[PDB]
Amino acid sequence: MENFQKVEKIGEGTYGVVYKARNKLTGEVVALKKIRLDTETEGVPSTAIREISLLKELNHPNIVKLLDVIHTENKLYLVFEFLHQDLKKFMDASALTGIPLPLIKSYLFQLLQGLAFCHSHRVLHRDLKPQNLLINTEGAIKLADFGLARAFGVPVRTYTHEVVTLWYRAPEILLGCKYYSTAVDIWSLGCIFAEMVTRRALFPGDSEIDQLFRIFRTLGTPDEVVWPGVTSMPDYKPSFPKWARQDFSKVVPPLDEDGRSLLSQMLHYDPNKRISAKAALAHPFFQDVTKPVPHL
Amino acid sequence: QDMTAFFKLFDDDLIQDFLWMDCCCKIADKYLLAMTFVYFKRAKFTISEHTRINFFIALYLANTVEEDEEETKYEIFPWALGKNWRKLFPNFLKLRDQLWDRIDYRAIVSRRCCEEVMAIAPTHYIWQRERSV
Repeated sequence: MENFQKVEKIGEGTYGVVYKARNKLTGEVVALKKIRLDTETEGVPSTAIREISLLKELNHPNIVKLLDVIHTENKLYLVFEFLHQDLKKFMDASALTGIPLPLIKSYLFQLLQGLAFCHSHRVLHRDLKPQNLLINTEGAIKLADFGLARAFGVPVRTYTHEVVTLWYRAPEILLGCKYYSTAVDIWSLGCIFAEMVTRRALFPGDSEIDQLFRIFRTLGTPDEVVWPGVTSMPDYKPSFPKWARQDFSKVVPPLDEDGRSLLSQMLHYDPNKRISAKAALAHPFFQDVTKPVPHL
Repeated sequence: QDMTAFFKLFDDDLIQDFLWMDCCCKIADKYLLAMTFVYFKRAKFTISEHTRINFFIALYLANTVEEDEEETKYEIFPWALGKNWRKLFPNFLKLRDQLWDRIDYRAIVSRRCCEEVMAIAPTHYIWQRERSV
């Protein structure tokens, strides 16, 4: 309870129930995330443990701040800083008008900063999608929902492939080759980058094989001259329909030269050749970058 | 070396049997066995609190944090609770959550900290539990 009262319910999903709560007397708004305890055990889910443990050691202006953890035997509340809305709702709200390129460049810049911070601290987010990206009224965007996030410093750990909704899942994970690392997060941002320009999902697949097929028609069917070990991959099939690569204005018309360049680098099939967040921050696509204010 | 109070647990009979059971080191890796010591010091456990149940809840917490393969760590439930583990593990997990609260939710252990606590006594056999493929 304390000073704060729930003012409205933001959303309710598998993660739990997220409320918008505010304080009288001072005027502090916070996001109150109630965690759904396990069925058999009534214990804290592994996702909540990882999210809280990771966000407690991660402090960055482009990463959502964990304020406090209310821990009682029956309930578990997560107090986050409040932001206006997620990126997806903003893209849907701008679907007909369009998002100005300086704002797109700004968002991508900040996202790459926060992602670079996570990667330097040996942390994978693994769930980069527009609804997990929160924005405010003053032009800032932050990474949120670290439920599927984890550290990768410790060697030979077991990993999973249920990482993110298919639309933003890297082709390395789709082909079942697990051992993946930082590159998959970059891929997601690459997809989100395109979705910010055209206000339309780049690879809208309904299954793993469909997701792969859409990625193929857009970027060309991978061979071993572009991806050295693509044919020896567990879920690779020789019956793959071969498509040629498309030109990047037939893919994303409003971009400029440096724009297609960066997007082409972020969507590299080979994870070893895919750009890092740090190297992306030094790309010639963040030269006149500024921090415009969005109209919400 | 605080580690002495960590090493007494690994002279226990049923503990050694638990290690012997985990051949592939799926839940009792050297890094995991290092993280549970980190948890012990972070919780500021007294010599009094170096129980077997605290070792198991700390190990389970370590698996919860660093291992995505969620099902193998369930093998911990019998050794800590007995043959009636199927009706004793919610309380075990409650104790894990209590330990997680006690360490102020700093369940994340960097590799550097693991190498530091594995450097005090490289002689001990628990650090040769390497895992491969």
